[PDB]
Amino acid sequence: MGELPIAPIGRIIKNAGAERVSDDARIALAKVLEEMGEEIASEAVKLAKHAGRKTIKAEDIELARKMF
Amino acid sequence: MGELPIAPIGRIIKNAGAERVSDDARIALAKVLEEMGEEIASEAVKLAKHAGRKTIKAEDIELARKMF
Ligand SMILES: [Cl-]
Ligand SMILES: [Cl-]
Repeated sequence: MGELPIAPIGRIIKNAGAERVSDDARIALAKVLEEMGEEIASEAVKLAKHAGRKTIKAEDIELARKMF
Repeated sequence: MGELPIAPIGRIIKNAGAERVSDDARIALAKVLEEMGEEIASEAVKLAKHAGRKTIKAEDIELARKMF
């Protein structure tokens, strides 16, 4: 948790069509995306270990995302 | 799209327990999180306009996340 920088998150909300954005909404969306990222990456670690690898690959992320 | 920097995404996957991460998995998870962020923020813009505001607030992000 707390990995994403806040300035890029406000650009996500502006690019989605917001006129103005509070810094409290940037912190809220960063928390949602870091939680979703942790859930998908923990499934991807298990998929890589099931495949016999130590490296997480794109295919592990794509398959993990389909579990959600 | 393309708002999130790639280095913080690799920290999400390492913090979730990966030993090693390919730069192709960092690009893949960034794409997933930017898509989810756009969907949640577009719903939050509609909630703010329904409330009569031009500013997106934390409560708009939290309510939008419950629609997913
Ligand atoms: Cl490996
Ligand atoms: Cl306002």
